[PDB]
Amino acid sequence: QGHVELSSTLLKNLKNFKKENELKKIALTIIAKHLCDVEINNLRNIFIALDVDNSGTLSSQEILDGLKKIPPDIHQVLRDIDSNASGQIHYTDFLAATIDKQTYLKKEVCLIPFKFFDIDGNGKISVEELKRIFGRDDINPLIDKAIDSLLQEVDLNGDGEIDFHEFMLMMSKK
Amino acid sequence: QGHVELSSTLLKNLKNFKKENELKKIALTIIAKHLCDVEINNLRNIFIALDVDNSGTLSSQEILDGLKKIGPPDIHQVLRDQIHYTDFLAATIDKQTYLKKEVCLIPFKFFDIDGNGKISVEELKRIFGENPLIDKAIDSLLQEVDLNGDGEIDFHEFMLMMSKK
Ligand SMILES: [Ca+2]
Ligand SMILES: [Ca+2]
Ligand SMILES: [Ca+2]
Ligand SMILES: [Ca+2]
Ligand SMILES: [Ca+2]
Ligand SMILES: [Ca+2]
Ligand SMILES: [Cl-]
Ligand SMILES: [Cl-]
Ligand code: NA
Ligand code: NA
Ligand code: NA
Repeated sequence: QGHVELSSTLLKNLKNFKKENELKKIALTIIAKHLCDVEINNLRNIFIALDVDNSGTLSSQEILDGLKKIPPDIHQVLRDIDSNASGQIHYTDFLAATIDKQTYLKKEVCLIPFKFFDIDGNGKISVEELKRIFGRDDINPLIDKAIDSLLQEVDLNGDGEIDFHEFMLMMSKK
Repeated sequence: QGHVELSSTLLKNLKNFKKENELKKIALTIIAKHLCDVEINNLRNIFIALDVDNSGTLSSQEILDGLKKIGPPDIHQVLRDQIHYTDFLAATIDKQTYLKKEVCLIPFKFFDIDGNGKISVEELKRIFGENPLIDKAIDSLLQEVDLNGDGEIDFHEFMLMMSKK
């Protein structure tokens, strides 16, 4: 009542995606590819309304025209999309970046990327398995630094592996 | 062909292909045939690496042996249901690869015989090749895809059919 805030869940997630850790971003992409239309219905409807040229992708102009036809945080998102390979955000990546914890933060949902990452099925993501998510396990000191930084942040018990409880906690954060 | 990238949706896509509407299945088959090396290289590298007998087809044992070589009752179901190179490609390509205007315009234009921008019932009949069930299935497909109710499928409706899950 009076002057209030009805914040956009879709925009909050969209601006937060880039800054999420690299494991969470891939887990969110896997989740987005597995959720059915009933679970992402609001995001699908918005994407269709914005995708005026039916390209299956959104440009910065389509997103900008939507904030008009229908802040520094949203302006940075537009510049981040302009800077990527195609100058666009594909449907799947848009869903990954906009899906909310209310939808994804559930054991049944997070088990989808977790089981995929856990190659041997021992309930833990080893350093080798973790490296295999991002690139070839044969080829770099920058890769080792990124893995070490990812492990510090996620491997709470410091046993050099990622269990399901640690995976759920990381998925909830930020 | 030695180093490959396995997607989280490869097996799920293989299983769900038969369940897709018939126009989407043909559109994916046409798309699979046109996608450039860079787009299909990886899926081709998986197929070849799994095709141990050089028959240009994949057996139930071949797929299971591959997953084992790398390191799911849904996977066992598709396994019980050969698979040629083109059909494997059509059934494994993800939206990030096929859901692009330039890619989807290829089957759309092939289906749009008169080039008017819409796929008609008569164009649908030609795609699918006396039986009342054919005309019924075409009508049930048209009503699911024809969002504006004009009796025809435009590109917007075709793109929405292509992204639907
Ligand atoms: Ca677009
Ligand atoms: Ca493991
Ligand atoms: Ca741990
Ligand atoms: Ca074979
Ligand atoms: Ca036509
Ligand atoms: Ca129509
Ligand atoms: Cl269009
Ligand atoms: Cl059908
Ligand atoms: Na990271
Ligand atoms: Na659904
Ligand atoms: Na259209």
